[PDB]
Amino acid sequence: TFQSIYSLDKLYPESKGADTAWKVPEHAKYIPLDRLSISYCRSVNSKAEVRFHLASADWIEEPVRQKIALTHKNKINKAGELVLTSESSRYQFRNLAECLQKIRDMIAEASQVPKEPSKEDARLQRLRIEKMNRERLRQK
Amino acid sequence: LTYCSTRKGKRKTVKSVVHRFLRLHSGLWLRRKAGYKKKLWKKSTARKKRLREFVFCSKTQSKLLDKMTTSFWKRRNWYAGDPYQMYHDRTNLRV
Amino acid sequence: KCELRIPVHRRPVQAWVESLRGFEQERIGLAELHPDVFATAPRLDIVHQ
Amino acid sequence: IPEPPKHKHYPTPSGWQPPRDPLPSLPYFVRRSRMHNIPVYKEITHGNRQMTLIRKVEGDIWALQKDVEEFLSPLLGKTPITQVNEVTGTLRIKGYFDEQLKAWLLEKGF
Amino acid sequence: GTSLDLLRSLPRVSLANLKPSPNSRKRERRPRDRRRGRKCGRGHKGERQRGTRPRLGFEGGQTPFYIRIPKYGFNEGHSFRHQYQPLSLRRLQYLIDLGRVDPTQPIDLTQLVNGRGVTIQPLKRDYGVQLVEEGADTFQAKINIEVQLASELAIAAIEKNGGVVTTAFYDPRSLEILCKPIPFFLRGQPIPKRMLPPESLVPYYTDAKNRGYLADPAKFPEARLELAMKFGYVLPDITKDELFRMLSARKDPRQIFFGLAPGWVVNMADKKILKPTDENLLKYYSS
RNA sequence: AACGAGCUUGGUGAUAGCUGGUUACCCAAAAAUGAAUUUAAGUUCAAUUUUAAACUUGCUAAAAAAACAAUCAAAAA
RNA sequence: UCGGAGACUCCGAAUGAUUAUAACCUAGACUUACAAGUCAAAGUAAAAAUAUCUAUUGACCCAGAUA
Ligand SMILES: [Mg+2]
Ligand SMILES: [Mg+2]
Ligand SMILES: [Mg+2]
Ligand SMILES: [Mg+2]
Ligand SMILES: [Mg+2]
Ligand SMILES: [Mg+2]
Ligand SMILES: [Mg+2]
Ligand SMILES: [Mg+2]
Repeated sequence: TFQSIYSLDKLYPESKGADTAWKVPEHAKYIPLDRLSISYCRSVNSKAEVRFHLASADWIEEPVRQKIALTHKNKINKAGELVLTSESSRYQFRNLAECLQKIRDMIAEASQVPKEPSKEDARLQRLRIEKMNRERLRQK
Repeated sequence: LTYCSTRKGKRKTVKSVVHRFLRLHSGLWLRRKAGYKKKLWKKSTARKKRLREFVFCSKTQSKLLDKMTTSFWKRRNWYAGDPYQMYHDRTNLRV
Repeated sequence: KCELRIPVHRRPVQAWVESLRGFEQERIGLAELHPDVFATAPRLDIVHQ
Repeated sequence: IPEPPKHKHYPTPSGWQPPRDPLPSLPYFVRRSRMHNIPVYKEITHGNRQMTLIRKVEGDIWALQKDVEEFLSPLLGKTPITQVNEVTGTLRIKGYFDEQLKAWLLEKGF
Repeated sequence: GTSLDLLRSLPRVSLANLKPSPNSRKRERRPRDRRRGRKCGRGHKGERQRGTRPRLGFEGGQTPFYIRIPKYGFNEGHSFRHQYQPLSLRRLQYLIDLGRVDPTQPIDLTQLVNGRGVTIQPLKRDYGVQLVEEGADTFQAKINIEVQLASELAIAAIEKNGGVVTTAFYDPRSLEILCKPIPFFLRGQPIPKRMLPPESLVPYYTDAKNRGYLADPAKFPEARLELAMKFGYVLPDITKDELFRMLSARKDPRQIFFGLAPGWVVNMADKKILKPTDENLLKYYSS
């Protein structure tokens, strides 16, 4: 085993272990893939879909599960399993990455409190006027 | 054009083309708009916007440049991170 | 017999082994010639080429 | 070119499938290329004439033409225009049907 | 066959009977007949007919089209740009399927070229092979592949199936020997050292996420795990895998070939390897 | 033995948008308008023409209605 | 050389004044040998949408300037 002056052992003396790089981190932090159910359908390119039951989603914190459900109830299937899909690439890996990330965003946004809503856009402004107009209309 | 050079006996590239035009492997040629750096203070904003763009060449102009450049300038170049990576091919063209 | 492997679908060609030692020694053995060498499609343009 | 290694389950992840055993009993045999692929190639001339050609045909090429004509007629709705090069042992078909013919030849086991 | 049977009946093939393939040749038109003689296709009297018309790109005297367009740097520095002959995972899997690459052994540029999987031209600025994301889904092979450039998604395919992907820089002199080893051994010169990447490439090959050969070994675990979470797969334990030594095998940063040190000489005729005993040369090579 | 600048050899097969010439048969298709140019005794481009290939509507005609015998043109034939 | 008017005869120009200052990006088109020159939805961004008439040209090379 020829070892040059630039061999990784000399460059990084602390991490001289042969299996240091090829060992698996302890982890324990994370989305349990086993809990989720992942089905790939080709719509001539792939389309990913992740369907995990909210009731059986013990990994998710129970209080936050309540908040996520109502906030995005539309995405919740009739059986009660959140249904989320993405179709933006030919590689199931990248499409799947979108599916997983949206779960993280939903958990993060639910866990965190967006104290400031600030202003609304034109679409919401029109809806607010419509609701206000209806309220005065129902005089009886 | 040098059709047969004395030392090697090959066709010679015209370097006036190499310094003005870009060839995509499909056969298209790119060019700038003449005067895009000239007298900008009297050109309208819409006029300047057109000049900044890169423009294609016709069949005749493309045919000419292919006669004035050698095959080396008509090969495939596998540059990592190339900003012209997607433009070297024609897609969904029936003709 | 062919030392190399003949394709299964093809059947080897055969020839009559002869000996020049004797005038009447016309046939003394049998041979199996590889089909892809001795049975290729007849094309006279390649011979011309 | 190494002889392809035996695999437990066919087709391989790439898609390659070896010739079927026993061999087909049809009058014509289509041999594989030295890279162990079906000799079906998309060709083009003049920049707009699209064709597909079978190259390593053996036996009675005329039977192959008749079989291909029936196979491709329902899809197009017309009898395909074809050329039979007896000397070269090739069959030429107008238009690109590489995918359809490769599977069609795969079923027969050629 | 039936066609072969016809030849038996026909007369003997001889040098007289030779015929060119139909339509292979063309008639060469000469100027001796009315259609092709007289003015001989050159028109009336004039410059083009005297044989002395101007050069290409000359538009009569107005400023030519090719000279009147601004010079731009489309092609500037082209001869020094780095080229990596890309390799997709479809081609990799296809090569492994047909037995033209040995997955059990470590993979390198030499074994890609040997199996004709890739074609490399060092004289045309090729600096190696870049793995590409095309074909990741169909890729279900565990292999230790060394490629000069890698991609995020390409790494996922190798890692998910339980494989090792590493990126190493080969300088122009090193690459030529790597693609074409045998002739170098015929030259009789000693094996050379492999220079480190130039300043421009130093950040890339020292980066853990890019799986650089000079990257810190300690940071690999974390980088692999983050990628594993991103693409929704669980890291496999390579150490438990029986072929841990083979997968983990990595050549020294100054080595062109795994099992050969710089400064050695290979004698194919005698089937021997010669190693210098001089202390001075050993110092230089060890560096 | 014809000096606005000798003659001989070499450069040299000088160069000529100019003049002259450019050798068998047969079948077929086939035009001097626009632009730029020390350009108008030239060349280049458009337009025309032609050989091949691809696939599908084209020519004459084209009612009403527009913009005013034309520019445009729908079912038809 | 360019453009306005008349049907070749006349007028102008290599623009000036007014301008609480006029973004970027991008469907489809006009014009046209080429080169040049025209109009513009959507999207996005400043601000609280088009500068104002009359009309106005000069390529490449190569030298100047600046952060
Ligand atoms: Mg000739
Ligand atoms: Mg001039
Ligand atoms: Mg190459
Ligand atoms: Mg005319
Ligand atoms: Mg003149
Ligand atoms: Mg002239
Ligand atoms: Mg133009
Ligand atoms: Mg808009």
